[PDB]
Amino acid sequence: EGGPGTGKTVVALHRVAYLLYTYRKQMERHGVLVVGPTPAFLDHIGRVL
Amino acid sequence: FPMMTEKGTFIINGTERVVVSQLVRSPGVYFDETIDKSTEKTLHSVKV
Repeated sequence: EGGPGTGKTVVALHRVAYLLYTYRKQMERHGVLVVGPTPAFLDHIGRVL
Repeated sequence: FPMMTEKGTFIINGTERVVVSQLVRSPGVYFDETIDKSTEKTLHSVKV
């Protein structure tokens, strides 16, 4: 939870990428669920993974 | 009690017979992972 103008979205996407890469071997079968008004997070996941 | 001869065999009712060794799973504890038929997930199991 960052305030406005802090760009917490970029940090969140980087954190998601790092976590999904580190634990990829134990998450390629359980899958990942993205919840939100827009799929932008899913867009980044597809872009990098 | 039937007795074994010097050749490693037995005699029963006049016929010569042999008892062959058997390969069996040992009484250990065994862990394994399998693929679920429905969801295709990985399922881990253990049996004693």
